Amino acid sequence: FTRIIKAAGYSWKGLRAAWINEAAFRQEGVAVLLAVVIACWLDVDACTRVLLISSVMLVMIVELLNSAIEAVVDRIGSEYHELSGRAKDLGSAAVLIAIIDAVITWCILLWSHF
Amino acid sequence: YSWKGLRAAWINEAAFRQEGVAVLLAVVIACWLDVDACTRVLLISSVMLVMIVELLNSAIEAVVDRIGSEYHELSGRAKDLGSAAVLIAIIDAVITWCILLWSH
Amino acid sequence: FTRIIKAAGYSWKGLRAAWINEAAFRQEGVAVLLAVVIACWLDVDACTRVLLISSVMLVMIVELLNSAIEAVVDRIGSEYHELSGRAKDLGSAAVLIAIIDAVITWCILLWSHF
Ligand SMILES: Nc1ncnc2c1ncn2[C@@H]1O[C@H](COP(=O)(O)OP(=O)(O)CP(=O)(O)O)[C@@H](O)[C@H]1O
Ligand SMILES: CCCCCCCC/C=C\CCCCCCCC(=O)OC[C@H](O)CO
Ligand SMILES: CCCCCCCC/C=C\CCCCCCCC(=O)OC[C@H](O)CO
Ligand SMILES: [Zn+2]
Ligand SMILES: [Zn+2]
Repeated sequence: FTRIIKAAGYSWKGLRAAWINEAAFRQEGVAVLLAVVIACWLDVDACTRVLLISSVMLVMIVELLNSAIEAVVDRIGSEYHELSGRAKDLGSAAVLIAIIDAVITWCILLWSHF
Repeated sequence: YSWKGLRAAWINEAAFRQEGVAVLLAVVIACWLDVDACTRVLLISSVMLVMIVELLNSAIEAVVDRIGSEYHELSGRAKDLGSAAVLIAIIDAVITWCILLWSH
Repeated sequence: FTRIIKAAGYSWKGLRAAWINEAAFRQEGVAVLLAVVIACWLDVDACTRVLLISSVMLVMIVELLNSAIEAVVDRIGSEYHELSGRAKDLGSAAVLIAIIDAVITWCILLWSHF
């Protein structure tokens, strides 16, 4: 039961680390937090409201996992000299697909609002 | 691969079992409630997302442990970043269930 | 705007790599355009059309993050000469749950529409 408070602190510590270190996290988080607020104040149904929010929050989840992968690569880079960067490319690709998805979700749903 | 990973996640990780139960409860409750298709999908997939992220989080932790059990700044950062992603998935899941059930 | 062009180039470098390296991604890539076409060809509402696409997109995202983890393990595997499959299994386990989710989504939604 106390493992929750322990894991909560780690999560909060990871959020700060993401925010402090990753620049892509800060900019995306801004556009994400903006989108979340708008979705909370639109004239739409629950299914649409959720779809707008979740597609946007997915960008943050992927970006957080991308940063974790990059931190792993950096850990390797401190002990090893050659870095292909292939792992960071795949992580950057994953964030792109998540963003494109969020763009599509919003365009499609708002085209019903119109 | 796939099943070997699900078997290892269920046996060793405890939070994964609390999501596995939650997934079944999600599916059960989503089907027992008189809701539309999109709502039922949203209740299920939002919970399964938490599991998906949890699996990826555990995978990242495994790599870190393999690099070494040695305490480094980037080793703990990677684990905290992974742990943070699982949080957002849960937050997303909680928000999802709220909006859908509030409208009921 | 200079960072964006570089980040996108990384993402494209990551996608171009995933397409050539893994055949699983090629399959999922085909499925996406197929899902988009099927979602648009069918006369369905916006909420469902989004879920039909987002579910398949999620698989491609999880695959990319998995391939990123697989790449890190290989960089390590070359240095350590060890092959512990904890990471690779958990990564593929994640993709499995994603695919299962995509099937449930397509079932529940299309079962309702027809
Ligand atoms: N090698 C390391 N270097 C630095 N910090 C580390 C570390 N290993 C663990 N930590 C720190 O301790 C915390 C707990 O480690 P870890 O996140 O792997 O536990 P966990 O709660 O996920 C247990 P389980 O593997 O059963 O799920 C991490 O979030 C991190 O803050
Ligand atoms: C059809 C009209 C309405 C369209 C509605 C679309 C909504 C998209 C939702 C979320 C954005 C997710 C990605 C956020 C990316 C943030 C980073 C960014 O764009 O940064 C630019 C910056 O200038 C670089 O320095
Ligand atoms: C209506 C509500 C609007 C709310 C505000 C929304 C603003 C942002 C929207 C679209 C820009 C999308 C730009 C996408 C650029 C992707 C670049 C890329 O590849 O990024 C990889 C990433 O940096 C690896 O970490
Ligand atoms: Zn763990
Ligand atoms: Zn952890």
